[PDB]
Amino acid sequence: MREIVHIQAGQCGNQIGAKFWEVISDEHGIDPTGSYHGDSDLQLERINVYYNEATGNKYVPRAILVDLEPGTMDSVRSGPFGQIFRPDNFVFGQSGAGNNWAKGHYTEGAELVDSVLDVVRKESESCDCLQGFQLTHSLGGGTGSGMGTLLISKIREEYPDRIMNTFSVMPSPKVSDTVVEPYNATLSVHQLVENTDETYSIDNEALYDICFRTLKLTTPTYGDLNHLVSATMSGVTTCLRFPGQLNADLRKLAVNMVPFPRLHFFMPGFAPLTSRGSQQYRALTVPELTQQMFDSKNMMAACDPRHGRYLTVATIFRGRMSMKEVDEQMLNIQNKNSSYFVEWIPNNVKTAVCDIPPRGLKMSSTFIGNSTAIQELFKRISEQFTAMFRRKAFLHWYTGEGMDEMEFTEAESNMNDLVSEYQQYQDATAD
Amino acid sequence: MREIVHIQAGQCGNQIGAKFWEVISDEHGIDPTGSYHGDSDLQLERINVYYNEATGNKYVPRAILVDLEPGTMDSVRSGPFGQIFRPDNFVFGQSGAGNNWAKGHYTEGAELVDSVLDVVRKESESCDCLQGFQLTHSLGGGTGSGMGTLLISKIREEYPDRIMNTFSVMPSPKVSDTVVEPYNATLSVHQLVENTDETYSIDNEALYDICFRTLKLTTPTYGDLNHLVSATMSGVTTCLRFPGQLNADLRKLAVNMVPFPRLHFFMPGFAPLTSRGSQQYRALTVPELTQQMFDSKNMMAACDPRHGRYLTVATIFRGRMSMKEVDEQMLNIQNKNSSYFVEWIPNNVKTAVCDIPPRGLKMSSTFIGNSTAIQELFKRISEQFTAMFRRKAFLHWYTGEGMDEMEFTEAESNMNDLVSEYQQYQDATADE
Amino acid sequence: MRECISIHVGQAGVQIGNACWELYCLEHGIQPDGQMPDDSFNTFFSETGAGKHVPRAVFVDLEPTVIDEVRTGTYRQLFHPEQLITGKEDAANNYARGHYTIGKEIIDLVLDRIRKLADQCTGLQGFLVFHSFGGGTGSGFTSLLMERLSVDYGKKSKLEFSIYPAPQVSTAVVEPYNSILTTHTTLEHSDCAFMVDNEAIYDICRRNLDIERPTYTNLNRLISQIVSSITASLRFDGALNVDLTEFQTNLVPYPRIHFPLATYAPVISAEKAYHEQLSVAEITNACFEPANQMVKCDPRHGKYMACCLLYRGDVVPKDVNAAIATIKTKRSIQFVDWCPTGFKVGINYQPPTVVPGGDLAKVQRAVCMLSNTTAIAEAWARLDHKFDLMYAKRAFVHWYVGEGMEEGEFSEAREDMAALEKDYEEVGVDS
Amino acid sequence: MRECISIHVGQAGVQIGNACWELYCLEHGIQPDGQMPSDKTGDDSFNTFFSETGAGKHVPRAVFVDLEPTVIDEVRTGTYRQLFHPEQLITGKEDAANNYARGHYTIGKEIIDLVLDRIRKLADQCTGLQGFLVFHSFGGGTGSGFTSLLMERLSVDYGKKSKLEFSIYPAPQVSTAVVEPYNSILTTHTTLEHSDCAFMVDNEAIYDICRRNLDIERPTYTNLNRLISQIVSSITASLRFDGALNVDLTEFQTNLVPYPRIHFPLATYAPVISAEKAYHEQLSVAEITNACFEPANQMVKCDPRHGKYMACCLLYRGDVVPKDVNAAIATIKTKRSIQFVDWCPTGFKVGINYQPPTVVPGGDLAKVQRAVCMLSNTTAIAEAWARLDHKFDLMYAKRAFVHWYVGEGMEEGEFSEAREDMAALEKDYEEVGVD
Amino acid sequence: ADMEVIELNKATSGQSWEVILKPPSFDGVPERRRDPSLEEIQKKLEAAEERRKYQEAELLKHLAEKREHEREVIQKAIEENNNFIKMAKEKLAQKMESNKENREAHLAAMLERLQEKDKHAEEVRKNKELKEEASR
Ligand SMILES: Nc1nc2c(ncn2[C@@H]2O[C@H](COP(=O)(O)OP(=O)(O)OP(=O)(O)O)[C@@H](O)[C@H]2O)c(=O)[nH]1
Ligand SMILES: Nc1nc2c(ncn2[C@@H]2O[C@H](COP(=O)(O)OP(=O)(O)OP(=O)(O)O)[C@@H](O)[C@H]2O)c(=O)[nH]1
Ligand SMILES: Nc1nc2c(ncn2[C@@H]2O[C@H](COP(=O)(O)OP(=O)(O)OP(=O)(O)O)[C@@H](O)[C@H]2O)c(=O)[nH]1
Ligand SMILES: Nc1nc2c(ncn2[C@@H]2O[C@H](COP(=O)(O)OP(=O)(O)OP(=O)(O)O)[C@@H](O)[C@H]2O)c(=O)[nH]1
Ligand SMILES: [Mg+2]
Ligand SMILES: [Mg+2]
Ligand SMILES: [Mg+2]
Ligand SMILES: [Mg+2]
Repeated sequence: MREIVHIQAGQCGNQIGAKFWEVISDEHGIDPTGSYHGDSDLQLERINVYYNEATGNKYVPRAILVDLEPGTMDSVRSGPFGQIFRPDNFVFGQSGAGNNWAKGHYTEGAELVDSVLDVVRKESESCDCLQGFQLTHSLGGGTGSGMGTLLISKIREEYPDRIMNTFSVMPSPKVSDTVVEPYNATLSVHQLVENTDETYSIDNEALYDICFRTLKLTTPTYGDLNHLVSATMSGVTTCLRFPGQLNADLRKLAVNMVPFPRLHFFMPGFAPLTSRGSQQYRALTVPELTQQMFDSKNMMAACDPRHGRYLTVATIFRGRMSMKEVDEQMLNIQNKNSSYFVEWIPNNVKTAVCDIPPRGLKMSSTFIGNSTAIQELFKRISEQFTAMFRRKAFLHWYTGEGMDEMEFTEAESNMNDLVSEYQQYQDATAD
Repeated sequence: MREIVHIQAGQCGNQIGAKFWEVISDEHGIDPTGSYHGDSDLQLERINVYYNEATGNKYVPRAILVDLEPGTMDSVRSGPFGQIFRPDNFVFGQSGAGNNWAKGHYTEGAELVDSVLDVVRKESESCDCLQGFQLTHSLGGGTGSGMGTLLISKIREEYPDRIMNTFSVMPSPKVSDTVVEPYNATLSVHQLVENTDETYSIDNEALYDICFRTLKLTTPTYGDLNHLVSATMSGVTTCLRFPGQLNADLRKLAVNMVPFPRLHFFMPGFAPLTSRGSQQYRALTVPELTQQMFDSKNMMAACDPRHGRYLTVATIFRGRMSMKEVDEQMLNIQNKNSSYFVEWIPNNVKTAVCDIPPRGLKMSSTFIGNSTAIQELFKRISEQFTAMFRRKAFLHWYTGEGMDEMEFTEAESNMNDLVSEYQQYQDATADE
Repeated sequence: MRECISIHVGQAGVQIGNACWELYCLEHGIQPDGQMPDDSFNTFFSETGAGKHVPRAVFVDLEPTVIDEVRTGTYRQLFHPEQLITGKEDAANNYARGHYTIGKEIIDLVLDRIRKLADQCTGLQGFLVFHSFGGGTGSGFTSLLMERLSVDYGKKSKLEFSIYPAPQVSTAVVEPYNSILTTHTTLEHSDCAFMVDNEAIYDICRRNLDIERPTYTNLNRLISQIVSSITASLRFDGALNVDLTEFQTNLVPYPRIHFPLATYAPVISAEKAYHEQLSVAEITNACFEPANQMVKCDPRHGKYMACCLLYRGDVVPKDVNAAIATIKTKRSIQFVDWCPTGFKVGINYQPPTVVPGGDLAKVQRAVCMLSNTTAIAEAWARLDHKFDLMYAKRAFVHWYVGEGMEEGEFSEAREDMAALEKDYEEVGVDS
Repeated sequence: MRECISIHVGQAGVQIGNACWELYCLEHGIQPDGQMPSDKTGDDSFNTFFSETGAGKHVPRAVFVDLEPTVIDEVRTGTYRQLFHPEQLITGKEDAANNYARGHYTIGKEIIDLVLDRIRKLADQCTGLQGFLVFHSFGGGTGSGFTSLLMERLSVDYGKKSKLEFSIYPAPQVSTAVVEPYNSILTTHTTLEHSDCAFMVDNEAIYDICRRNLDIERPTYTNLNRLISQIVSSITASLRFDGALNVDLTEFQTNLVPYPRIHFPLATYAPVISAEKAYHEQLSVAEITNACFEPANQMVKCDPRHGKYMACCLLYRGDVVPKDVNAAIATIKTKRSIQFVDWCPTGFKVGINYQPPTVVPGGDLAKVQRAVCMLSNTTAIAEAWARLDHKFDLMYAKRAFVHWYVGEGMEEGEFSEAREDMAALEKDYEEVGVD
Repeated sequence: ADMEVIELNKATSGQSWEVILKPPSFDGVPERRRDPSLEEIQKKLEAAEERRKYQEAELLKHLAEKREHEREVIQKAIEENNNFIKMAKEKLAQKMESNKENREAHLAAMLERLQEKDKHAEEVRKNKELKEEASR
C-alpha cells in the first residue's frame, strides 16, 4: 500500500488540486522544479505515496489534470507549482460542459474519458502496490461532477480491488448563482453513494460562512475558500503522507471510518481557522485544539455535529505537543459529550499526532468525522432539487443530451434513502 | 538365591535409589571408586547380593538407572557415589513423561523400555542364582509410575519365576510436584496389585508429617524426607545384605509376609527418627525401640496401625544389644497389644538382630508390617482420584494418548476391592 | 533434542519477537552476529558450521515495513533472510484478508520455511505462536497458519502468546470482531494460550516504571521478560525444569479451558535502588495481587484450577515451599474442589537479565506465575460485549462479507464464545 | 556286621549331623582327618557307622543333602572337610523357601535321582545293611518336602528295610517361618507309612534345658545341637559299641513300637550339667533314674501323667551297676503310678553301655561318670501333635499362605488329606489309651 | 516288694535285662499298606508339574493380553491423530472454496453493475442522436 493516483477534474477540481500539490510539496520540501531541498528524512520516508522519482534528484506528482475546457490547464501551468506536473498528464478537451452534468457524464466527457484512462493506466501500472485513487472535483458543475463520476465508474471497472477516495465540493447559492447546481449535485451524489469508498464532503456553504462570519471577509473569493480546502486536504492526508500507526493507508482508514457501505461521506473539521497568507503569533493550546476542532464553526460541511451523532472520528494533531495532554483532552471531550457519539461502536474515536506542523502554524488539528448530522447537507441539496424538479425547470438541458426524467427521480430517491439511513443510525440505541 | 537386580526409574526413583546406594556402600565399607576399605569380614560375606565384583579389588552396584529425561542421569553421576555405577547401565530418553502416566506406560516409556530390558538381561544373565528385582519409583509422576509399571510387567514376562519387589513412593498434596498425581497413583496401584510380590508403601504424607511434627522442621525438603527413606531402605534390606536366619532372601520374606497374593503392601516403620542435621543424640533402649512398633508417629505410610490388625510383622534390631531383652520386649508388645494382631496367624511376628548398626546411631529398629490399616493409604488416593474423575478433570491428556475412560474406572474398582479385601481380614475372627 | 519453533505473526508478533530474541541473546551471551565465546539454548538456537547460532524462528507479516526494520537493524545477521517472510499489502485490520484474500498468497511459503526448521529438529516439542488478536494479520493469518500446522503436524504442541486489545493503544474499531473470529477459529488448534492484555501492561509501565505515556518499545520489553521466564525452563537447566508438555498437563484441565493468567514480580524502575532485595515470600505474594497481572480481571471473585510458579535467580526450594505453604493457608485464594490444589514449581539459576538502557531494574530473584483461574472469563466477556454492540447493527460487517466471509461465520464464532463463557461458569461450580 | 546309613536333610539335619559326627569321632577316637590310632589290640562296632579306605582312613556312612549350598559349604571348608568325601555332600542352588510343596514337588525333583544314586553307592559297601537314620526339620521346605520325597523312594528301592528319624519339632522362640505348622503336618502325613520309628526333638524343650540346666541366656543352634547330639549318641551307642539292648535297628521297632502308626517315642536325658560351674558330687544311679521321670528333662514338651506307657527303655552309660538300677526302679514304683496300658506289662527293658559319656572339649556340658536316656512310648506325645494341628487349623480356616503351596503344583485337597490323617493319628493315641 | 528280673543279653561293652513290676492286667498280646509304587509316585509328581506349568502358562497368557492391549492404545492414538489431520484438511478446503466462490460472486455482481451503466450510457447517447442533427 504505497502509491495513490490523484485525479483533478473541472475548474474547482483543478484549483483545489493545484493548491493541494503546492501545499504538500512545501511539506515534503519539494521546490516547483521537482527537486528535494528539505532538511528532514521524515519528509521523504513516504514520498512515494504521492510522487514518482524520475531522472535522479527530481520528484513528479502522480497527478492527472482533466477538463473539457482548455483554459484551466494554462491557468495551472502558469500557477506557482505549475511546472512540477508531468506534461503528458494534462488531458484537456475543447468545448466545456456548460454546467450540464449530462454533457460531462454522457457526451463531451464520454468522448474525452478514454484519453484520461490512457494516462491513469500508465501511472497505475508503474505502481509497486497501488492503494487506489483520489479525485478532486465539484458536484455543482458539469465536468468535475458528471465526467468526474464517469471516471470513478470507469477506473472502478478496471481497478475494482482499489480504494476510491474523493474530495467532493458541494454547491451553495451563497457562492454560485448557477440554478442547475442542485441537479448536478443530486446526480453526482447518486454515483458517489454507489461507487466511492470514502468521500470528503467539502461544502461551499460552510466555506463561505467561515470566511464571512469568522474571517470577517465581506466578499470571499475562491482564493479565500480554497485556503480552507488546502488546509483540510493537507490535514486529512497527513496520516497517509508520514510514518504512523493510525489510518496510514486508504483501506485501513475506510475500515475504521465506514460501518455501512453507503455511509462514507465525511464531515471534515479544522483548527485554527485562518485567512490567506496572514500571520500568526499565538498558537492554540491542546484543550483549545480539542474544543475548536469539534465546533460547528470549524466544520467544512454546513451541518451542526451537535444535531447528530458520530459513528466514527479520526483526529489528527500536528505540531510539537504532549501526547499525554492530547490523550487526556480527547478522553474528556468524549466523556463530557457522550450523547454525540453512538454507544454501539465502542472506542470509535482514533487519535494521531504528527510532529511536523503545516506551514504558517506551530500547532493544528484536523477532524474527520462520520456523523449522522451530514444528513443536513443532503436535505439542503434535496429541498433545492425538489423546488426545481417539481416544476421540471431546466430539464430540457439534460433531456436534450438523451437523459430521461426517470434518472432524476432515481437519483433523488437514492439521496432521500441516504438521509433516511443516517436518521435510522442517529436514532439507533445500544440497549 | 544370591543376586538381586536393582532398578531406579524417574526423578524420585533415582534420588531415593542414589541415597540407598551411598548408604549401603558405607555399611559394606565401599568408597565412591568401588574399592573395599572396611575392617569386618561380615561386610563382604553377602556383598554379591547387591554388588558384582569387577577387575580386581573393585565392587560395582548391580543397578540400572532409568529416566525419560536426561537431567537426573547427570545429577546422579555428579552425586557423592555417582562414579560407582556402571556407565553402560544408565538408560535415558530425550523427552520426559510430562507427569503423564499414559506417556510413561504407553508412549515415550514404551519406546525406551527395550533398551532398559537389554541392560537388565545383561545383569540377570551374569547371575549364578538371581533372587529377583528391586524397583525404586514414585507413583505420582509419569516415568517412575507409568514406565516403571510397564517395566515390572515386561520383567514379569521374561522372569516369571523371580521375585518382584518395589519401594513405591505415594503422593501427597503436602509435598506435591504435579496436579495429576491421584490419576498416576491409581493407575500404578492397579498394576502393583497384579504384578508385584512385595511392595514397600513409602508415603510422602507420612514422611512430611514426621519432619514437620516430630523433627520440628517448619519447611521440609525432599532431602529431609529422603533421609527417612534411606534409613528405612537400609533397615528393610539388612536381612538380605548380611548373614542371618530370618527373611534372608526375597522369596523367604514373601512366604512369611504375604498370606493372600494381592495383600503384599507393607507399612514400614523405623526408630529412632532423626533429622539430617540431628548430629546429637545419645539415646534409645530396647523397650524404647520396641514401643515404636505401635507408634503411628514412626510409620513410613500415613496409616495408624491401631486402626487395623497385623497379618504379619518382621522386626529388625541393629546395634549391640541383648537378644534376651529384645525377645522379652517383643513378647510383651504382642501380649499387651493382642487386639492388633490377627489370632488366626500364630507366631506372626518374626525378630532378627544385626550386630552392625547403621551410620549415626549405636542402636536402631526397623519394622515391616503387613497391616489391614494400609487400607487408609488406598482410601486417601481413592478419594482424591474420585474428586478429579467425577469431573473428568485433566482426562483429555490420558485419552489423548489412546487410553479409554474404562481403564480409569477399572483401576479405581480394583483399588476399591483391595481396600474391601483388607477390611474383610480386619473383621475375620479365629472362630474357625 | 527438545527443540521449540517460535513463529511471529504481524506487527505485534514481530516486534515482541525482536524484544524476545534480543533478550535471549543477552541471556545466552550470543552477539548480534550470532557468534558466542550450559547447552540447553540449542532448543531455541541452531548451529552452523561457522560456529554461528541462529534462532529456531520464523517472522511473518503481510506488509514489509516491520520486518524490513529487522533486516536492516542490529540483529540483521542473527536471522537467515529466508526465515523473514513478507508480502506487499497488509490485511488492513480485517481478519478476512489475513485468513483468505491476502493470507492465501503467502501460506505455502511460510509452511515450507517451518518444514525446513522442523527438518533440523531431532525431538521437536512444538510451536510458540506470537500474534495480536486485533490486527488483520495477527488475527486472520494466525488462524490460517494454526489450521495448516494441525494438518502438517497433527497433535504436536502449539502454544500462543496473544496480545489482548486495549483502547489506549488500539488502531482499529473492528479489533473485537478480529478477536472473536480468531479465538473461534484457533480454539481447537491451540493447546495453551498465554494472553497479554495491553491495558494491564500499559498500567504496569505507568504505575510501576513511572512512564507517562508508554510506547510499544516499553510494553514489549516488559512482555519479553515474561516470555523469557516462560521459556527459560526450556533454554536453561535449573534446579527444577518444565517442558511444553508439562505446561499443557499442569495448566489445562479441559481442552477449551487453555488460557492461563500470567503474573510477574518484581517490576522495579531503574531509579530508587533501595526498592530491594525482595524475598521469595514477598515475590510469591505479589503474584496473587491484581496490579501485577498480565490480564485485567479479578481472581478474588474466581477460582484457581492450576498454578505454575517459574522462579529465576537466587532462589532455593526450601524458600519456595515455605512461600507456597502460606498461599495454601489463605482463605482469600480459592481453589476448585475437584483439584488436589496443584502447584507446579520451576527454578532456574539465572537472575532476570535486563536490556542495557531499559526501564527495568536488575533483580537478584524474580517469578512468573501461570494460573488457570475462572476470572480470565471476565476478559472474554468484555470482548464479547463490544462484539455484540457492533454486531447487533451489523456495523463494519460489509468489510468481511466483501472478502467472501459469510454472516454465519460471525454467529458461529459468537456462539462458540458464549459456550466458552458457559464452560468457565460450569468449571467453577462444585459437584 | 550291621551297617547304618545316616541321611542329613536341610539346615537342621546338616547342622545336627555335624554335632553328631563330631561326637562320634571323639567317642571312637577318630581324628578330624579320619585317622584313628587303629593301633588297638577289639571292638569293631564303629564300622557300622564308619567305612575304611585304602589309606587307613575312616569315613562316615552318611549323606548330607540341602537344596541350597551355604550350610554344606561350611562342612566342605570346616574342621571335618577331610572326614567326608566330596561326593557324599550334595547341594542345589535355590532352597525350598520354607515351602513343603517347593521342596517336594518343584526343586526336590531336580536332585532326587542324584541323592538315591549316592545312597545306592553307600549301600553297595554294606554286607548287612540295617537301614537308614534320617535327620531333618519339620519346619523348613527341605527338611519337610525333600525328606518326605526321599522316604517314599527309599521304601521303593529298599522295601522292608528299617527307616528311623530324628525330627526337629518347631518352636516359636527359634522359628524362621509362619508356615512351619503347614510343612509339619504335610511331612508327617507323607512320611507316616514310610517310617518305622521317629524320635521327635522339640526345639522349645531343648531351648529350656539349655536355659535352665546349662545357664545359657539366649541359646544358639550350636548349644541346641550339642545337646541333641548327646541324646542321639545315647540312642546310637549300642549300634556303635558291643552293646546288649537296641543292638540292631529292628530292635528299636520291636522294643518301642506296638503299632505301626504310634512310632513316636519320647526321649528323656539326665544329667545335663553346666561345665562352667563349681565342683560338685557325682550324681548317683537313683538321682539320674528319678530325673527320667521329670517332665523338665524331656525332649518333647508333653505330660506323661496325661497318658499311658506302652513301652519303656532305660539306656545307661558309664559307671553303672544292675543292683543300683533295679533298686532305683523299685523306689520309683513305690512313690509313682507310672501307668501302662492294659495289654502291656508294667516294666522296663534296661541296657548298660559301659562306654563313658563323652562331651565336646570346651563345650557347655559337664563330663559325667554316668548318664541315662529313657525311651518311652507314651500316649502323652499326642499333645505335641494337637498343638501343631491347632496352629494348622487356625491358618487353614482362612486359607492363609495356601497360595504358596498351590503355586508349586500342590492341590488344596492335600492339606485336607494331611489334616484328616493327623485327626486319625490323634484318635489312634486316644483309642490306644482307653482301658 | 515284688519284681521279676529277666536277663536278656551280655556283651563286651554292655549288659541288658527286663524288669517286670506288674504283668499286663489284660492277657492276649494287642487288642499295613503296600508299598508304594515308583510309577504311582511318578504319576503324582508329574501331575503336580503339569499344574505348576498350566498356571505359569495362564499367567503368561494374561501378560500377552496386556501386550496386545498396549499395541491397541498406541494404534488408537495413531488413528485419532490421522483423523484429526483428515478432519482439519477437509474443513479447511471447504472453507477456502466457499470463500473463493463468494469473493468471485461479489466481484462478478459489481462488474455486471458497472457494465449495465455502460449499456445505459450508449442508449442515453443514442437518444441524443435523435435530438441532435435530427432537428433544425
Ligand atoms: N471551493 C471552490 N469551489 C469552486 C471553485 N471553482 C468553482 N467552484 C464551484 O463549483 C461549482 C462549479 O463547478 P465548476 O468546476 O466550475 O464546473 P466544471 O467541473 O468546471 O464543469 P463545466 O464548467 O460545466 O465545464 C460551483 O458550485 C462553484 O461554486 C473553486 O476553486 N473553489
Ligand atoms: N520423598 C521424595 N519424593 C519425591 C522426590 N521426587 C519426587 N517425589 C515425589 O514423586 C512424585 C513425582 O515423581 P517424579 O519422579 O518427579 O516424575 P517423573 O518420574 O520424573 O516423570 P516425568 O518428570 O514426567 O518424566 C510426587 O508425588 C513427589 O512427591 C524425592 O526426591 N523424594
Ligand atoms: N504489545 C504490543 N502490541 C502491539 C504492537 N503492535 C501492535 N500491537 C497491538 O496489536 C493490535 C494491532 O494489530 P497489529 O499486530 O499491529 O496488526 P497486524 O498483525 O500487522 O495486521 P494488519 O496490519 O491489519 O495486516 C492492536 O491492539 C495494537 O495495540 C506491539 O509492538 N506491541
Ligand atoms: N535344633 C536345630 N534346629 C534348627 C537348626 N536349623 C534350623 N532349625 C529349625 O528347623 C526349622 C527351619 O527349617 P530348616 O532345616 O532350617 O530349613 P531347610 O530344611 O533347610 O529348608 P529350606 O531352607 O526352606 O529349603 C526351624 O524350626 C528352625 O528352628 C539347627 O541347627 N538346630
Ligand atoms: Mg469549467
Ligand atoms: Mg522427571
Ligand atoms: Mg500490520
Ligand atoms: Mg535351608
